[PDB]
Amino acid sequence: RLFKITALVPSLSRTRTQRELQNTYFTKLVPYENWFREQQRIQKAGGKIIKVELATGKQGTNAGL
Amino acid sequence: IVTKSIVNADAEARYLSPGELDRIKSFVAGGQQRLRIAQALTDNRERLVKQAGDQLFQKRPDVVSPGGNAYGQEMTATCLRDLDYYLRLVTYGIVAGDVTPIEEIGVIGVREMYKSLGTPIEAVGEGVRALKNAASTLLSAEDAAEAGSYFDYVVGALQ
Amino acid sequence: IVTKSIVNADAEARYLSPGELDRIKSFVAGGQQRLRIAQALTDNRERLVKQAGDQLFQKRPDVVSPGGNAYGQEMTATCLRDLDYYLRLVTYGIVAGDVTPIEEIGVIGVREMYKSLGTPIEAVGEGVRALKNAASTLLSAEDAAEAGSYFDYVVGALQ
Amino acid sequence: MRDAVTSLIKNYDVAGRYFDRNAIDTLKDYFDSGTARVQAAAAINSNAAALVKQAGSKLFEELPELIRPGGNAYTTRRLAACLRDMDYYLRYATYALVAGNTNVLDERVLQGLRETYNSLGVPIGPTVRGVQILKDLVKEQVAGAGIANTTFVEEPFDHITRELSERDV
Amino acid sequence: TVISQVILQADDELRYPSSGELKSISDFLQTGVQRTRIVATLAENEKKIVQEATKQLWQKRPDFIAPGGNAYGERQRALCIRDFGWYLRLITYGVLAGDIEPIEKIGIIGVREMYNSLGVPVPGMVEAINSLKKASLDLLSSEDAAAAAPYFDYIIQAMS
Amino acid sequence: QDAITAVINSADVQGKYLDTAALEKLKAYFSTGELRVRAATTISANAAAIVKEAVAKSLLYSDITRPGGNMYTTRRYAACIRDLDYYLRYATYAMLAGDPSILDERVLNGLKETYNSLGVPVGATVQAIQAIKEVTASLVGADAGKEMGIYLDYISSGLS
Amino acid sequence: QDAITAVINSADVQGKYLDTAALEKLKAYFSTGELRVRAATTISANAAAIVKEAVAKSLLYSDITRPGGNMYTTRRYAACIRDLDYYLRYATYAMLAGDPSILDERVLNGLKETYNSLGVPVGATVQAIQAIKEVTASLVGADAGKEMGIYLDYISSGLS
Amino acid sequence: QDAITAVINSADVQGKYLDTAALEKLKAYFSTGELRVRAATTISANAAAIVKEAVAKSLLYSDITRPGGNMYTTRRYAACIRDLDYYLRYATYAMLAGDPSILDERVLNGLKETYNSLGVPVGATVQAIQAIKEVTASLVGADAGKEMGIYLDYISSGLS
Amino acid sequence: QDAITAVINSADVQGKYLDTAALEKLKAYFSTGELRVRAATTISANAAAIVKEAVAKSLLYSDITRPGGNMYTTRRYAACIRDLDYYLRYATYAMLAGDPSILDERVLNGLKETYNSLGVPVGATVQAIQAIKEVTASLVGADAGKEMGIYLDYISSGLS
Amino acid sequence: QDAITAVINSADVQGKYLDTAALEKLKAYFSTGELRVRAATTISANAAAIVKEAVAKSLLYSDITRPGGNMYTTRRYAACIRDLDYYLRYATYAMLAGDPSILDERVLNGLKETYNSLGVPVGATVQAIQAIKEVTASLVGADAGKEMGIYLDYISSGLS
Amino acid sequence: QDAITAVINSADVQGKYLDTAALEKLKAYFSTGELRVRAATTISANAAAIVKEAVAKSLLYSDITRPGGNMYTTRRYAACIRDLDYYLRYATYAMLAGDPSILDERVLNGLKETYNSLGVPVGATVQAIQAIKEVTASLVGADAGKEMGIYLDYISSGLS
Ligand SMILES: *[C@H](C)[C@H]1/C(=C/c2[nH]c(/C=C3N=C(/C=C4\NC(=O)C(CC)=C4C)C(C)=C\3CCC(=O)O)c(CCC(=O)O)c2C)NC(=O)[C@@H]1C
Ligand SMILES: *[C@H](C)[C@H]1/C(=C/c2[nH]c(/C=C3N=C(/C=C4\NC(=O)C(CC)=C4C)C(C)=C\3CCC(=O)O)c(CCC(=O)O)c2C)NC(=O)[C@@H]1C
Ligand SMILES: CCC1=C(C)/C(=C/C2=NC(=C\c3[nH]c(/C=C4\NC(=O)[C@H](C)[C@H]4CC)c(C)c3CCC(=O)O)/C(CCC(=O)O)=C2C)NC1=O
Ligand SMILES: CCC1=C(C)/C(=C/C2=NC(=C\c3[nH]c(/C=C4\NC(=O)[C@H](C)[C@H]4CC)c(C)c3CCC(=O)O)/C(CCC(=O)O)=C2C)NC1=O
Ligand SMILES: CCC1=C(C)/C(=C/C2=NC(=C\c3[nH]c(/C=C4\NC(=O)[C@H](C)[C@H]4CC)c(C)c3CCC(=O)O)/C(CCC(=O)O)=C2C)NC1=O
Ligand SMILES: CCC1=C(C)/C(=C/C2=NC(=C\c3[nH]c(/C=C4\NC(=O)[C@H](C)[C@H]4CC)c(C)c3CCC(=O)O)/C(CCC(=O)O)=C2C)NC1=O
Ligand SMILES: CCC1=C(C)/C(=C/C2=NC(=C\c3[nH]c(/C=C4\NC(=O)[C@H](C)[C@H]4CC)c(C)c3CCC(=O)O)/C(CCC(=O)O)=C2C)NC1=O
Ligand SMILES: CCC1=C(C)/C(=C/C2=NC(=C\c3[nH]c(/C=C4\NC(=O)[C@H](C)[C@H]4CC)c(C)c3CCC(=O)O)/C(CCC(=O)O)=C2C)NC1=O
Repeated sequence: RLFKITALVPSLSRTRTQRELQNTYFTKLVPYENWFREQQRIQKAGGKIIKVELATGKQGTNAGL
Repeated sequence: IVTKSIVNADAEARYLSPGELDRIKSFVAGGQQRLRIAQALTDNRERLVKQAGDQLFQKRPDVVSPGGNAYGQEMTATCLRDLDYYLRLVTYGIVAGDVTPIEEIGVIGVREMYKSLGTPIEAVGEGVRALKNAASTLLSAEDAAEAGSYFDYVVGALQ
Repeated sequence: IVTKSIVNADAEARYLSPGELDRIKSFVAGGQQRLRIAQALTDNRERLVKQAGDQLFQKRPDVVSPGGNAYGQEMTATCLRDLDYYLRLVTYGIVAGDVTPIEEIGVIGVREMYKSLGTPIEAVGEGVRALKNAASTLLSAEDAAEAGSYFDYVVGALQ
Repeated sequence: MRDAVTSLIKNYDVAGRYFDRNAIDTLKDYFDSGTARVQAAAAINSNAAALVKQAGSKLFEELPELIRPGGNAYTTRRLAACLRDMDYYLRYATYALVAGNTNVLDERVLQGLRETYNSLGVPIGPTVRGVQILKDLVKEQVAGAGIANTTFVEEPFDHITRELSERDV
Repeated sequence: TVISQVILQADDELRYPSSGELKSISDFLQTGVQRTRIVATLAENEKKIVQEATKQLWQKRPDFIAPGGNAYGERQRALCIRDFGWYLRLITYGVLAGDIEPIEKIGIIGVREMYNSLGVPVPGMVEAINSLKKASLDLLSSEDAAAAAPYFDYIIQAMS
Repeated sequence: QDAITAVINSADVQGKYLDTAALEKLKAYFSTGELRVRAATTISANAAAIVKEAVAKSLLYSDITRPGGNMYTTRRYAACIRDLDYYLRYATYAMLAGDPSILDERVLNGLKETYNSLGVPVGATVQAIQAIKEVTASLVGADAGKEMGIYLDYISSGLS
Repeated sequence: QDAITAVINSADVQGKYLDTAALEKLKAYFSTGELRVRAATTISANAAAIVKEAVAKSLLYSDITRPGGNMYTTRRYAACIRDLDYYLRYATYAMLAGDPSILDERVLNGLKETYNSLGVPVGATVQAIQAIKEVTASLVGADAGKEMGIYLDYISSGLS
Repeated sequence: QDAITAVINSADVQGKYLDTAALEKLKAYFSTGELRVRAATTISANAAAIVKEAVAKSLLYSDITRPGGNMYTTRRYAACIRDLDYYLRYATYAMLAGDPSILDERVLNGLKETYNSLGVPVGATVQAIQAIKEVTASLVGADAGKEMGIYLDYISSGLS
Repeated sequence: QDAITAVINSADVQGKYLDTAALEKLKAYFSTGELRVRAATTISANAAAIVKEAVAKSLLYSDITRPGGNMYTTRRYAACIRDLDYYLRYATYAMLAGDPSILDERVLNGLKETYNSLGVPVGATVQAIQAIKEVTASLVGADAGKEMGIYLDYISSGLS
Repeated sequence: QDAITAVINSADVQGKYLDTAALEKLKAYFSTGELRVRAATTISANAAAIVKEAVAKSLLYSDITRPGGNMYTTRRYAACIRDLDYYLRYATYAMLAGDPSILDERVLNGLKETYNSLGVPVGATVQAIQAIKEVTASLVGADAGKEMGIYLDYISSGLS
Repeated sequence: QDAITAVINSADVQGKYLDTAALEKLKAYFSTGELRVRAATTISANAAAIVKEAVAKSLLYSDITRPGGNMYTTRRYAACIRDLDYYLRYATYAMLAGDPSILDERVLNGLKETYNSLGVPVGATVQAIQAIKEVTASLVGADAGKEMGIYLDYISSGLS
């Protein structure tokens, strides 16, 4: 059970740390019980969540994931 | 048990090692005894729920007491329905040969569910112990051992 | 509350922002009322433990019942000693102004302790509620509000 | 890290007893000292960045070898590090001023100080020397804006000294 | 402000807000009406404050008026006028607000990288806001002045 | 964001000083903060009892907890309790801030995407949030229950 | 998923006990597991020989390995061998599970997206999987080659 | 390591083939594996009851749980339960492996360093492991309780 | 990629040896590398002066640095300087490589997505890159300013 | 070390002469030395009575002097009296020096190691030192009992 | 150990007789022993002058001999001279043995433990050993100064 998420997290603190200023827009797969804290961490930075999509998993199935 | 070996060899980049193929062949051999044990627990369900409610309400009378959760006919019917659910999941685990399709439906989030329902989990563990005792009386020795296996897993899981 | 602002501004590389200095000055101003509330809860402890045991054993008689944990004089003495401990931690939190030195000693690992002692946590929460009611009867309105603050934190923590 | 109110709570918690009269006496002491402590910390916070510069100036007035060949504040690359250490000592001294203890200086400053300073070849004598240029200046600034008794301003710099101290008696 | 602090904390650690923090909330709510009256006073006469501030600047440092300086030229001369008013607008917003961080976010985060490749020097900004501080606490009542001084000297140290 | 921070932002993007309407808004917030803090305290008291009463009102003994329903598996029941605790906690944060922006930023951002991905029924969630709102409006009183129900209905309306 | 796990799931979502048709399905699986295990063993014997014979049958000496083709570069030849080894290995897993869901979950999920992104020819891949199927049906026998060809044709049909 | 892996290693470092004494060792292990597995199952049944009974036997109502003792704070009580659960779980692993090397590799490596760093009393830990050993030897029987007590006494002897 | 690596790749995917047209391309690159290196050196000299002059030409004293504009907040001014330094640095890399593929791979990949997500104005960015191009074409000369303006106009055209 | 020697050391490691703050510290010590000497005399009067009253307050008629306790054997009772006499005597030395360094150097150095090696209960020792502190604060007065209780609580805090 | 004893040991642990490579090693040692003995004699001549010149080169007139430094107290200056005399003497022993094992066995065993326990600065010790090495390489010549500097750099590298 994996999700395909596109998201965008600006740190808002690169100007006082002088970091690499790398890209903040990604399309990644995340597993089932992991997307929970990923959701939460992306919302911690005020990040926009563009689109959540099912990669792996049939919904409504109970045994066998 | 085939999904266990498949995801086990799937995390690695290797194939299924032939010792795992030996354990799959042995489980395939024992599947007929597994099916007979599951059918014997299947057809005699209401006896097992009756004797489990018997031994539980003899053991812990607080669910019977009005401060407890299983007070009244509706709540005691929900209680025996929970015991029916756990017997059903035990038959699933008996067929599957490994405790994954029973833990996925009955174990993995049970503590917070029973905590936010008010019921104690130790009484549920005693109920599954009573189910194990009644199925041990119902089956033969090599069948009661192999049933008390998965019943033992549920009793350890609810605690 | 000074350690809270200090580690709060210490995770940052900045100094203590002067709004935090304002809250420290206001806590410094209210410290005299805090000390009077703590001394009033201090000298009247055995009344509060008596009325808390009163209201708890009237509310939940299963600790009195022999299946429960607090059965017999020794176990009920340990029960009232636990309530004495929680009243002591509430006075610590009343002086400190913020719930850190009471959560560090009474909250942070209490669920697994009471689980491996056999006692239910809801009865302990009802005991701290009875302590809050007795201290609300003991104090004035603006004192009972500020005591029921930290008592309310303990009641929310034990659940 | 323990406050002046939480250190009493630890001392009374290890014995398992309640508050008595003596702890209430020291809490009354801390609670009438707090209004003066906040004002002293605001006065030191206000002019802190210039305090660091004058502390550097008098520190180089004292020992010439600090800004010479065989010293540690030679280039600006090695000068900015000494000045930010002045910044650090002043910052945690203000932290210990509002806390009222020396446990912040113990737990966050002094605990690994010998290891870094012996590791980087950094001296210790000129460091405590600079700490006390800082506290003379800070005493002047606290005495400027009001506050008459300045011994609580006086103590945390000296505690930093006594633990950075290479004790020979 | 304080509600930002308590809410970001209590969310960051997955609990409800503690009660000492709620007591800090309501003593901030009582302190707010004096905050409203002092920010109304500073919104009354900002003209005098920026006029004093520019005047004390051009008494303090003569190199901005000398050619080759930053106040030389009519455009940037007219600009520094409103720049002073921007900083005291941020001071009014801050002296109302319980914390300096929503004002730190607006005008304090990247000061060095901004003014550094802009032309103006950061050793002049501390004299600018020193003149603004002198011109604000002459125009207020005494303990209000003592309450609004730390926001000024916060911006002063955040420059240099 | 706050109500304070929203007022400061709305005054800031115009370059406007704090006029009397903004001071009215801040003084109304400083008036209502009393019952805001008291309501947040008593909601933080018994959040588990509120969630238990809400599922006993709306979701229990339906087909949803029967097999075939979305709350049949016990991990799904635990996830249901987690989601309802989230709705109540973030509604408490939005009630104490006095501004629903944290609901838009932290809860309602990508939530319909998730609930249509997992096959979570939306109408049963809306009825569960409604039962939450009725239980906490009974528990806290009508006067703070109005402001609690505003943000809970905000979550319910954005979810639909 | 398994065939066992699929039967248990189909009995579970109805709340149904294990009726006689499900027991027939499980007993048919327990009958066929013998040749399933023997076929998986001899396919795990010589997978490299199967992939070598398949590329020698279908892909070699074409324009695909000539310059301009997609298998001209030697890293692309190694990637081709990797993809064919993946198809054979996951077809072995789906043959031993007796359920093609792992092909849908682990192989056929985002594969047409990748092969149209990289410009990989799809028809040559389908013919290579066909040559894989012919070689392993010759190697294992007809009786297990049918079940191997079912999942290899499942990969080929989902790829197209 | 195993007992099997230890026998294979001892035969390997000599370059020796499997002689009859090593086959005797492996056949003795294959004889004892029955009660090894049954003992591991019933110890995995009620590990929490074993730890509860052990602290009720040895550590409770002493000065250790009184203030001044090392188990006074509730996080320290939880850490005590964690350490006893670790001792029981790794003793179960060493019982099923039939070789105490995993105790030496995973538990007894830097444990006296930690317990003398934190000020943890060692003798009370030894008596708690002794009470664990008595409870599980009563619970599992004498015949597997001997092998359980061997590895628990190994932990106790290495701790001292 | 390079111009050398692009020529080698275009000769490789045909299986072609290095014919005379590819040798002409490589010898033209080896002729132009002199002024390429000298231009890269003097652009690496004073990149901060180029960015300062470009914002003073295009972005300063507009509504963009006024409140309401996207460069009002000082962290947003620092982010603007950061983005312009990125454009100049990657244009220097593409000028010295003689191939704009690194602009397509490292800058222009997901940049319109980011600038439409944040609400960054695109036309002001294009005019700022234009002012960058005019300043560096004045600073380096016309002969290398043509090749610098080619890649800066490549960034400007891909951005639009 | 002394308070005098600590002041001299803190002035020495800086190379500093004796400034006025150090002279204030030494003059405060020379003021307090009167009651320091009088307190040390009356504590040296009846140390055996203090230890007797402390064990009669805290340790006697408990389970500690019963069989099974750590003070059951009469050599262990004599060792208990010896340890309490040590705590009182070294607290007298630290009171007269005005500096707790001799407690750190001579008592608290390896004491938790010894008390965890022998199985000595730590909490009962802390309560015995507390009873010592109460008895000597009653015996000497409050004004010197504060300074006696500071070093006795130092021993109690370092022991825990 | 020696170089002779190391050669004999390396031939012994194989059970090997003295082959020609070991005889080459022993004959090279018997060739170099002339200058080894002459170097050891002239280093034993004036060891105090070498230590005096080394502290005058490296450690004197620094902050280390000033108050606050580790060589301020005169017993610490005497301990410094003792440690440098130890380094020179054991380097002489390792030079005459031709094997650095006595440095590993007698000097470098627990020396970093001691120097981090006492707070001895390690880098100043390394620079003092470096000044020792330069002085004795000047005094003895280059040809034996190489072998002296090898063991002194061995002490310096093991110390760091
Ligand atoms: C002024 C017209 C002339 C001048 C004067 C000057 N310099 C200082 C102080 C310092 N100078 C340094 C210098 C450097 N650090 C480096 O890394 C390098 C690179 C090689 C240099 C040149 C430092 C570290 C200081 C501070 C310590 C010190 O006093 O030396 C002063 C004193 C300023 C004061 O009182 O604070 C003065 C008057 N230097 C020039 O460039 C002009 C020729
Ligand atoms: C200045 C008064 C003295 C001096 C200072 C000096 N320090 C350094 C380097 C470092 N100093 C620290 C110090 C601290 N880190 C902490 O976390 C704390 C507590 C909050 C302190 C006090 C650290 C970590 C460094 C390493 C650099 C870094 O921060 O990563 C130097 C540089 C040494 C060098 O040569 O590079 C100097 C010069 N030197 C003096 O001469 C004064 C006596
Ligand atoms: C197959 C996986 C599965 C589990 C585990 C499960 C548990 C479950 N137990 C419930 C109630 C209940 N469960 C019990 C339980 C007990 N009686 C006692 O005293 C003992 C503690 C225990 C059983 C002997 C009681 C008394 C109720 C009714 C409680 C109430 O109405 O609040 C409910 C809510 C009512 C319902 O919809 O049935 C659920 C969902 N449901 C599931 O689908
Ligand atoms: C200050 C922090 C702190 C806490 C929280 C604490 C709890 C604590 N409660 C205990 C026992 C106990 N606690 C209770 C509790 C209760 N009676 C009930 O029925 C209710 C559920 C509840 C109180 C009203 C009981 C009955 C026992 C005895 C249980 C037993 O003997 O097994 C014990 C073991 C015996 C002891 O050493 O006192 C500890 C350590 N100790 C601490 O130092
Ligand atoms: C809200 C926080 C904030 C502020 C206040 C701010 C100011 C600001 N000052 C600017 C320029 C400037 N600012 C100054 C400032 C000064 N000259 C002096 O001598 C004095 C020391 C000082 C104050 C009067 C000068 C001279 C310029 C012109 C630089 C140039 O264009 O050459 C500019 C660029 C041109 C413009 O858009 O006007 C901005 C955006 N930006 C911000 O984000
Ligand atoms: C703070 C805002 C926020 C929310 C709400 C949130 C929800 C959320 N709910 C989830 C699942 C779930 N959510 C529900 C909830 C429901 N289904 C029903 O039938 C009811 C109508 C409703 C409960 C009232 C259930 C049953 C699942 C389980 C699906 C599964 O995990 O198999 C998941 C998938 C992974 C996981 O729980 O750990 C997320 C991320 N995440 C967030 O960050
Ligand atoms: C798998 C092998 C293994 C062990 C055993 C282990 C132990 C261990 N025990 C610890 C603490 C502790 N350990 C104890 C245990 C005891 N103190 C007593 O009084 C009793 C005699 C004894 C319990 C039977 C206590 C009370 C602490 C708390 C100290 C503290 O955290 O403040 C800590 C410090 C940090 C932490 O718990 O999370 C470690 C690492 N780690 C390991 O990896
Ligand atoms: C190497 C290629 C590359 C680019 C360009 C890049 C841009 C980039 N610009 C950003 C923000 C920004 N970008 C701008 C830039 C502008 N807005 C304007 O008004 C002007 C027209 C323009 C400046 C010329 C501003 C003002 C922000 C601030 C938005 C914010 O952080 O609140 C962000 C959000 C997070 C952050 O800065 O740290 C990214 C990722 N990342 C990359 O990897």
